[PDB]
Amino acid sequence: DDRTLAENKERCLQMVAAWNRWELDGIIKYWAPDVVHYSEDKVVDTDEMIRRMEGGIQAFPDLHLDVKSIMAEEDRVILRITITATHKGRFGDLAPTNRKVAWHIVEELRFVDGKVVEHWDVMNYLPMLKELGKVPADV
Amino acid sequence: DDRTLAENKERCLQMVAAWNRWELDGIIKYWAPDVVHYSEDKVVDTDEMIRRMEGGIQAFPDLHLDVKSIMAEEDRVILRITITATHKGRFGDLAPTNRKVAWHIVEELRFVDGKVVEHWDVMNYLPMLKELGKVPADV
Repeated sequence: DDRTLAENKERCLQMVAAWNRWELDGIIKYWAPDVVHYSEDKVVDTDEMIRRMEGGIQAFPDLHLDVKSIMAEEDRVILRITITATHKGRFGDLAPTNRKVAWHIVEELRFVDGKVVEHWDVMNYLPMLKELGKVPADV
Repeated sequence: DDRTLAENKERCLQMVAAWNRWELDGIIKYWAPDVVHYSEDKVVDTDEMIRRMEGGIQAFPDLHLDVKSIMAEEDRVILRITITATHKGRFGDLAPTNRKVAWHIVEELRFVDGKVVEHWDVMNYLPMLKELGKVPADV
């Protein structure tokens, strides 16, 4: 059990290191073939999920995951993460602004036999949308 | 230690039930007098944090906290929560639309001797802003 918590946490920290080296392979290798992704209490198709990830790296090619807290109980792990980056790539049809941006995410992962079978996210990207002029500054 | 995790979880579920009857006293009584609130990696003054909570209830007087997951390790607890409500009170720039809204929050709480000494939140209210048309539907 203590062993289980520690090894699941070490897997999440490999996945963070993979994001930080910008190689989605180091992330996706930990996913079960039938992994389920949830965002906003809806299923996200795995293909859609990988396109979101590739889209993010492209817009924010220097992105860095700062793990503020990590927690494990039973087969789940939870990370509270602050992301910092520069807007150096296209972000949808928005041409690079080279502005420094930061936003906040929580990822909940469920492991069976060291594979991610379920993944839930809560992403606050409002601070980044504001800095890029994609939303009004007062919302 | 297993007993601490179980008691800290129950305190958090009692706070969620106080939100759900809109009685902020049933939340605040679990806080240390010198509790520190963090939002987007910024310290929020405790009395400010309460005015923010009062503001939410006024804009959304039927708001309901649905706990999707709860986890505990050491002296901390994390809750992943879906909020639902009707827009019946004025909301910043906007007058009541009576539209049903949903958004998503993660709360992380640190307890010493059964009192909250530290509180971090990550709130995605982008879905609610879209529903009230305060931001483009596509953003």
